[PDB]
Amino acid sequence: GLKVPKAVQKELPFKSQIHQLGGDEKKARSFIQKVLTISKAKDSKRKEQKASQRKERLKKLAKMEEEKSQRDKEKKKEYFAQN
Amino acid sequence: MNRKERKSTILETLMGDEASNKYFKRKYNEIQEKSTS
Amino acid sequence: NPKAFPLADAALTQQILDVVQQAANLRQLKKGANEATKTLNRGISEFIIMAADCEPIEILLHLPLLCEDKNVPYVFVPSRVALGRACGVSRPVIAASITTNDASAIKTQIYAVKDKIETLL
Amino acid sequence: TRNIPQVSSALFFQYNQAIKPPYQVLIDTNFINFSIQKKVDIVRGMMDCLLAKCNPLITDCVMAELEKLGPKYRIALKLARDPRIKRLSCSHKGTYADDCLVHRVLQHKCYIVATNDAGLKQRIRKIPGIPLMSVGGHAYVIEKLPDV
Amino acid sequence: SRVKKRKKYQKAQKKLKSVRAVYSGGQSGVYEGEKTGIKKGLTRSVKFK
Amino acid sequence: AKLVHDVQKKQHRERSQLTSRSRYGFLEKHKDYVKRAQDFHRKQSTLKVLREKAKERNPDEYYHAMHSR
Amino acid sequence: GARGGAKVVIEPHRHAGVYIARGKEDLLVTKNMAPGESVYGEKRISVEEPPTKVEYRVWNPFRSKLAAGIMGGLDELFIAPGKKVLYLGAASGTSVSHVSDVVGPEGVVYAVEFSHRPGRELISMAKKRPNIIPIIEDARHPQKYRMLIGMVDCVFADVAQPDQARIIALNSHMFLKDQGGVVISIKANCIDSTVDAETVFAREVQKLREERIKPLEQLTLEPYERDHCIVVGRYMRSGLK
Amino acid sequence: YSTPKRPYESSRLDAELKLAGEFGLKNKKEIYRISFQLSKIRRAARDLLTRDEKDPKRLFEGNALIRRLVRVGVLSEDKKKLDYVLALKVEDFLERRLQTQVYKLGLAKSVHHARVLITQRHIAVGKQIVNIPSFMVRLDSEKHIDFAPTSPFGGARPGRVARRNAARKAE
Amino acid sequence: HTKRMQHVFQVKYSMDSKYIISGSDDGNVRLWRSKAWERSNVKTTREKN
Amino acid sequence: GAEKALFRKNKGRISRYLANKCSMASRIDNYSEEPSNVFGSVLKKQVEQRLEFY
RNA sequence: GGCCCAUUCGGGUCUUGUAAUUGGAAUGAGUACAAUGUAAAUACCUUAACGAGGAACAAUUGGAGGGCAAGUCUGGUGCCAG
RNA sequence: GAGUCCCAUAACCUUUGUACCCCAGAGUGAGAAA
Repeated sequence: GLKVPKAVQKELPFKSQIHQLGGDEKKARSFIQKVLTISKAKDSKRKEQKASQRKERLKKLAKMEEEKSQRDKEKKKEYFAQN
Repeated sequence: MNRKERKSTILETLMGDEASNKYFKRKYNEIQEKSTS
Repeated sequence: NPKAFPLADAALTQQILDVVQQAANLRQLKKGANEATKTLNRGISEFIIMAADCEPIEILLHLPLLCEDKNVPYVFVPSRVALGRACGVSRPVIAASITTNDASAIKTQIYAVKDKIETLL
Repeated sequence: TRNIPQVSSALFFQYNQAIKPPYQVLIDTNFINFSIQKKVDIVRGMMDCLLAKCNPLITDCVMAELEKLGPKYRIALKLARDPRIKRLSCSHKGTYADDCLVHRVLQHKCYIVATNDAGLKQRIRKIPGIPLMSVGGHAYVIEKLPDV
Repeated sequence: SRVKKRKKYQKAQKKLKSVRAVYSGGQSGVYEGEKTGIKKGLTRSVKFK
Repeated sequence: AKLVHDVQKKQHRERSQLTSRSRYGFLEKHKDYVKRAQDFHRKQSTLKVLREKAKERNPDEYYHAMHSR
Repeated sequence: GARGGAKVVIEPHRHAGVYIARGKEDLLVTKNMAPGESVYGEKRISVEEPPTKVEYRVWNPFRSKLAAGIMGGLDELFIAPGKKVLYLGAASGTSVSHVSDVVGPEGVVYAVEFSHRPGRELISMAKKRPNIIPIIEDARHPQKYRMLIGMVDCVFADVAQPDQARIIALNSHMFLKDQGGVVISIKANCIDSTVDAETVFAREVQKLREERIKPLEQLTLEPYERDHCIVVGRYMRSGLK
Repeated sequence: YSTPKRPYESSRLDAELKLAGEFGLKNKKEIYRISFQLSKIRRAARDLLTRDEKDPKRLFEGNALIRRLVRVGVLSEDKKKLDYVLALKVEDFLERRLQTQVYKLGLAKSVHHARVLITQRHIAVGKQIVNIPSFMVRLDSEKHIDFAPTSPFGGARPGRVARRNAARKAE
Repeated sequence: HTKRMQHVFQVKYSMDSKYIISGSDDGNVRLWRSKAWERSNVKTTREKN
Repeated sequence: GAEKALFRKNKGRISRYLANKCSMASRIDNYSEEPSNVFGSVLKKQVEQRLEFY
């Protein structure tokens, strides 16, 4: 982690200063820290999965808008060709 | 359930099952191999 | 007025047993009261056939209570002895039920009798 | 209480298995006018285009719109009142017919919509599994009807 | 082509289930509660305007 | 994929560090460095603001919460 | 799953008088008018509260269409605490008891049924529930039991006939308040099996509209039942426009 | 058969997807063949409908048509009117294909199992072994669908693989 | 008047004198209040005064 | 009645056998406005014949 | 974990996945004792024996996307872009 | 100074003893006897 020099740390204004049962229960407390580690990792893997398809999605959406953007241009060439 | 199986908390009923605890011990050990890497 | 009610006439009984006798060939038929009781609670029955000459008739009058609570059509017919002959079993049958399958080869026949049955009720 | 409408049980993706003969067609105001222009009977043409019995429906809104048009379109009003045409009641204040037909379609998925208005046509196109009917050339045409 | 279409349809039937619930005979056995949760703020009703 | 063979589209395997150099560690790659460079620049950028943030500090600034902290 | 000696977290639902019992699974749950027994063998919750042992009953959607309607996400359910309810089609207490649970002791449930065999059970259940009056009578002729009914704020109908719409009109006209609630369960096969269900669903809606009922909502009862919906409306005598 | 007016409608494509999957059709060609027959029959019924009631042509041709449609089994006995002919859909004909009856009668547990059994010469209608899955069964023919006598499943000796494996077990 | 009425051919007063019935060639029989500002509801003695 | 042994391999067979006769008897009593005991007598006699047989 | 919707953020749904192992049946192309067929003969039909797990008894055609190097080329405002 | 107000008149676990049990469950559905 970043370590701010104490000379920089000292001369800062007020707002932003860096601030620097056993037995069964242990098996039933280590267990709770066990499961919450599972859910966070599972969510983080599902969440990052979603962003991957999002990048794919915005890309496949981007090739349709350009086709939609371009084809409209010719329609306004033939339309105003009459006018 | 058998009266012995009923417990005063879900965690006790959950911690009673053997299949679930084995699965977490295996899976939790896997994550540290990724997290402590 | 009679406990066994409504009772199909000579004609309507005719198409019913024809559905029953074929339905046995197709393994679509549950035969006898306890199977009739079985199907109603599981809600897999089209409609239920009951013999009106049953000894005693009250042995099967529980089924209409189950049947109409589940909104399942039901009917009575004169002779148990004929139903077993249709049903294909070598003993009399007092109650029978047709199980639910929209993929059955006889959906039109069953629905045809079902419609008449509803009008009778 | 955030709300997400369920997709109609009648629909398999873009296919409406629910619609079967005979069909229901909701009639738009322009559809009468163009029909008279092309000398195409309302009932015969539908049954010709679709090869099925057709049960046309005119709502209060479109009926109001026709009879708003004035003396010039009294013929359209008369044809619109043909007894083979059934009429459909409405319960919303506006006489705007375009939105009323759309609202009915989103909600019930047996209805064909007979119209030529370009504005209406795209919207019903966006709504999934709604056959679109129009009069073009010398007879009617049905676009999103798999059975034809 | 037959086999390929067969896998296509059963895949599509699966896809149908995700976009909407699809009838599967009702309840079989004891009622085990709603597998996946009841969402309190959710209505799926089509509204009459 | 237009007018391309699958042989045209073939996987090239990643070479490893020399056994003579095994002690020092893994052989970095372009992907590895962009992690190193990005992390360094982020830290320098935040440090950059803090220094500028310190220099323009007004010695006469008063916020009430100093009596507590 | 929802096995006896296990425990669940019971919590209020959006519709007053309804609860969710959470756990490994969730359950739609309503508090018991009559603790200590089940009307149709349903599952029950018991909580110790200061200590009195209050009981709740689990609600099975596959047995009661209304419960499945809640679960499909019905926005408005007029059935609520302290409200008079007219339940048409009271085959038994399978659904009526739960409706009686929602209204509470202050409210009442007017249960209507025709056949005699189910009514005997309805009578038996209705007795243990003082807020329930079992009106075993034909709904097609409300004038027969107008003597026994006053105003009802919501009318619910599970009656399975081709001619439901007319029945709803008469009962709504005689007994329902202005701006009152109406909740109709529609089975396509019973009304018109020739045509697809979805067509019947629109057709009944129009019958409600000409009966001065502005319908508000319709929900298909998938996956609990096939070819069904609950239609919710408001009885606006003044004007549906 | 004839190609449709617009083969590329998404609703259409989903239509053939559902039909082929639920009936196990090999390709879209069978669907268009059945659609062609349905178009012809419905056009004939339409033209008859145009004719005046009690017209001798209308009466005679309509009666013959409805009787044929009853015999093939598509049109029910109680629906003997040209309007119900006009109400027909391809699904009714496709039900009448032999695959569907082999599946629905219980001889086969799937449309594909029915297809293979039919093309494998295990199915007999009366005296005739039918290996054409597109065979259209009538009401009378429906009840006579059985296993062909020459089939191992129809009363004959075990197939080649059965006796071969039994032999290899023997020594 | 209104667009929707095309040619008045029959006009009648409601027998209570409170409404006007009009019949035009457009095919619609319309009802009108004899006094547009008046309302058919029973009034309180205060409102009546 | 399997929790308090009301109805109680050959022993089980009578239990399954007798349980059915209790079930039918309940039907006869429950829906008869004024049930009699004539059927109960012969139904019990049928059980007695089965009891001797096993 | 899979899947659906959504420009956006996000939202919605639940028995799924195998690029894992394994079992016994069915039979066609074929190869063929034959017979039939025919002026004769081919072919068709019928029918002994053999004839399937990569069932290698190894149908195609077209279209949309990826990703990989101590590799190579090109423009630049490092570490980028094509 | 300090939770009576969750029955130490009790709950739970362990040992011993007594009496019974080792079938399916949303039970299966045509054999059995010879």
